[PDB]
Amino acid sequence: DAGFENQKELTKMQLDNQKEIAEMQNETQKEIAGIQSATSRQNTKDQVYAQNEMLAYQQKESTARVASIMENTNL
Amino acid sequence: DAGFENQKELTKMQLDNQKEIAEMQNETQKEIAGIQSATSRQNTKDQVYAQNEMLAYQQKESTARVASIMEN
Amino acid sequence: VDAGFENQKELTKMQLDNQKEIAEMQNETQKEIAGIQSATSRQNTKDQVYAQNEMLAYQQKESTARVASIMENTN
Amino acid sequence: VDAGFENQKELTKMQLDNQKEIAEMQNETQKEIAGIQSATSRQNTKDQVYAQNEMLAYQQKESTARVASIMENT
Amino acid sequence: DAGFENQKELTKMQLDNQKEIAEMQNETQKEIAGIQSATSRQNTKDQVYAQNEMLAYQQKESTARVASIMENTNLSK
Amino acid sequence: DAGFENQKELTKMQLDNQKEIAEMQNETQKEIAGIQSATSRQNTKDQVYAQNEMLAYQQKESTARVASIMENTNLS
Amino acid sequence: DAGFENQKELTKMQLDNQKEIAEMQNETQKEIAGIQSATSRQNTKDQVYAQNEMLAYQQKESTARVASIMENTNLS
Amino acid sequence: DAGFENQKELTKMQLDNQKEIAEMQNETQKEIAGIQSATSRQNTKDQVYAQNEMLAYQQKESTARVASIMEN
Amino acid sequence: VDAGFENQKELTKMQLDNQKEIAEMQNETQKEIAGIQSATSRQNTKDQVYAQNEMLAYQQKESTARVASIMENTN
Amino acid sequence: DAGFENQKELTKMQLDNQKEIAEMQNETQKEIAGIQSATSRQNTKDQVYAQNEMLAYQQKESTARVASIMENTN
Repeated sequence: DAGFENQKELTKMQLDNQKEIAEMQNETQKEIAGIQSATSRQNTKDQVYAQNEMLAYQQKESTARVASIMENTNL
Repeated sequence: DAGFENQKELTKMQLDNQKEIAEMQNETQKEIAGIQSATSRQNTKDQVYAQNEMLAYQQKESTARVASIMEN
Repeated sequence: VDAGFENQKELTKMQLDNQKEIAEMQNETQKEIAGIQSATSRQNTKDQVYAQNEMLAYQQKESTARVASIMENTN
Repeated sequence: VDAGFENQKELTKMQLDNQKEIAEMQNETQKEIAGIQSATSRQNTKDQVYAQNEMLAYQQKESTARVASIMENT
Repeated sequence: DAGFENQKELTKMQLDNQKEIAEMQNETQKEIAGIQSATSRQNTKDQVYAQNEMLAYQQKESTARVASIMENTNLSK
Repeated sequence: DAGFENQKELTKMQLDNQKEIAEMQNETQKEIAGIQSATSRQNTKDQVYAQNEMLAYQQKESTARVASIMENTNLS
Repeated sequence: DAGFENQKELTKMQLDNQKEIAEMQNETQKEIAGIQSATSRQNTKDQVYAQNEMLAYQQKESTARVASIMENTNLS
Repeated sequence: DAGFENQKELTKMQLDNQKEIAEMQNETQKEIAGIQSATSRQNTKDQVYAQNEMLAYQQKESTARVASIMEN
Repeated sequence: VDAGFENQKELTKMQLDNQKEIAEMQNETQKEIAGIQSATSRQNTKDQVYAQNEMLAYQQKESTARVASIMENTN
Repeated sequence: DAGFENQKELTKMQLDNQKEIAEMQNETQKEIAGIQSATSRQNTKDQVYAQNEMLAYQQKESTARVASIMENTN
């Protein structure tokens, strides 16, 4: 049955091709997920930058306000 | 039956290949969901950082205000 | 009693079982991913409402104080 | 005499049953996922409106006190 | 004839199966849409509850302020 | 052509089934879009209710504030 | 061949049916896009209604405020 | 083969039909994208209208505020 | 040779060429739609931040005046 | 077998075509992701421009107020 070994060769060609295509698709999808994640992270960092830089100033000012308030309250 | 054992072999080869492809695809989908979840969680933490850090200060200032209100 | 037919039936069952097994694995994967998405969304929500919820008792107290002063200054 | 036909019929039937069962399983899976999404969305919403709803009665009473003051001074 | 009646039965089996699968999918899609709609509606009700409940209070207060303002204004015109 | 008319019959059975399936799918999609639209419209109405109900009060109060402000500046 | 022209007829029936099904799907999707668009436009109008109705009042009140501020200054 | 010529003819009919159906679907998706774009642009204009109309007024009021501020 | 094969090869090439063309048409369509979505998103964003950006210079000027005033009213 | 080598040529033609199609799809999807990313990044930059530009001003003003306040509580 040369027919059988031949058929096995053709079948394997097809299966190997399908597996290669699937692998490239999976890799593509993971790369795209990478890009989406990187973009989302960088976006979030850019968005929170100002509130994070204002933080220490707002804490300092709040504390000064409390000191003032309590001073006035006592007298 | 040699011929039937042969057809059975080819069939099994195809079925194993299809199953392997499905498994790699499923694993890919789970890894992507993992990336999306980690990204979403970290974005959320980054976003709520400042309000969480202002918490204790806003509480102390509210308390001070209450003392002042009750005085007046 | 048809050997050829029993053979065809066996091969057919192999393919159909494989297709079913693949379907089951895909469905399980989809359900697990939905579980991940759910867990993440819930934890995100908890993280977001944390500050809100923590300020609640203080805001109620301060509102009560404002009312105390308002009513005292009325009549 | 129609044995070949009854055989082809049996095979076709096996395939069709299998397809219908797979569709049924996919459909049930989608329904279950929708239930999960709905439950999560409902609970998220409850968690979000909690603070609002707890402040409500205070905001109403403070408004009423303000009104009493305004009307005295009017 | 015989082969044809046979063939027509096989064909009909496939067509009926495909139609049933399509109907099951349509019903499933509609059920899911019903769940999403009910959920969205209930979420919206929960969200607008507080502002709706503040409405009458804000209206009464605004009216009070208007009365006070207009009085304070009219006393000098 | 007997066999050919039989062929046309089987073929048309297929074509009609496919057209019926497609028609029912299209109807389903339209119904779902109708539900989504109705839901979105009602959600929107519920959300803007308070806003809209406060409108006349806010306008009246604003006009009052303007009268007050202007009276005070044409005082001093 | 007569067998040919017959086969061509069957083929044509199939192709025409596939084209018709596709066309009805396209029309369905366009109708749904039309519903989504109309719903989104009306939602947006409902949402911005209060904003837009308050606009003139906020403008007049700002103008009054500015006149007040200018009056209360002592210079120029 | 005359049979081959006929076969090639049926094939071409099928391939052309598939290409036309694909073309019609693509045109449909693009028209829908056009509708979505036009809708989103108009929604955005409607939304920012009030903002943009308050601009000149807020700018004037800020300027007056500055004149008051530096006078004390 | 095998003329039947040459025929078969031609038919197969017609089909493959067709499939590839259809795939290219779809890829190009998806890219054009991405272009439309991006241009729309960019213009929407510009329209949205217009007011913000136009108030910037006034808010900066006013803040600067406030700083100077604070310095003058500080002992 | 010449017949086998022929079938092998047809098979390979089909498989190569399928691989080329998949590659073109993958490339297209990557390109679209790139457009979406560039767009989202530029949108974000446009959005945060104003608050970033106000930052230094708000910091200086905060410092001034704090100095004033602290001097006053003494």
